[PDB]
Amino acid sequence: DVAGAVIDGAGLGFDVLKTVLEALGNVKRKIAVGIDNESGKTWTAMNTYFRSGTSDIVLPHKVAHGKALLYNGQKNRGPVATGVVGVIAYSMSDGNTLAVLFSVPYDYNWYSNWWNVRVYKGQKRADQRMYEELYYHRSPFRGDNGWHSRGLGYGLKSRGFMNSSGHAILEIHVTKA
Ligand SMILES: CCCCCC(=O)OC[C@H](COP(=O)(O)OCC[N+](C)(C)C)OC(=O)CCCCC
Ligand SMILES: CCCCCC(=O)OC[C@H](COP(=O)(O)OCC[N+](C)(C)C)OC(=O)CCCCC
Repeated sequence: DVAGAVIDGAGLGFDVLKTVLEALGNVKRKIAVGIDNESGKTWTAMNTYFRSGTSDIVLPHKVAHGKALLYNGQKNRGPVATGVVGVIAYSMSDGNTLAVLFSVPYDYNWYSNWWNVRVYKGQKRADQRMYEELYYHRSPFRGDNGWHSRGLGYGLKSRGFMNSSGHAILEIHVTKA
């Protein structure tokens, strides 16, 4: 149950993500991400894009049906405080791309937590344009400490939860529609 590892899908839950958060230690903005693949298809790491912050974790290479991937990120430790904001892309065995947005901002006087999930037709790389589409134009969800469900097309749907604070968790279950 460390970031960069793949666990039994059933084992993913809040406490696992809070354990991931806690290992990043004391930093004002960080996120632990859990994505449970019950899509009925194998995913293969494509990449992560960071609009703000970083991760030192390498995306788990393969996430089979029934596995969850664990991942994390944190703000930089430089002088110009940013948050942790980005997009993870996995290719699915159907030839399409699973994309996940997270946004844990620094200055909560102006911004709040957001996340999103979407399947892109075909192979697509996580990048600035994908972040923009996902943050500004694809009805992202609030990190409002509630669950949000959404049909993805392609025979798939998602159910996910993000909390509202600067120490963030994001848990997403991708299942069959
Ligand atoms: C305090 C007003 C916020 C102005 C908007 C902005 O771009 O600042 C937030 C920015 C990015 O903040 P971040 O929390 O990482 O993300 C804002 C959320 N997004 C990127 C999703 C819009 O953080 C900085 O660039 C620090 C200010 C520059 C000092 C030289
Ligand atoms: C007393 C402050 C009033 C509160 C400001 C506010 O409601 O924030 C709106 C917006 C936050 O909007 P955003 O994260 O872009 O919109 C959330 C909705 N989505 C995710 C769909 C784009 O922030 C800004 O762009 C301020 C720019 C500061 C420049 C100094």
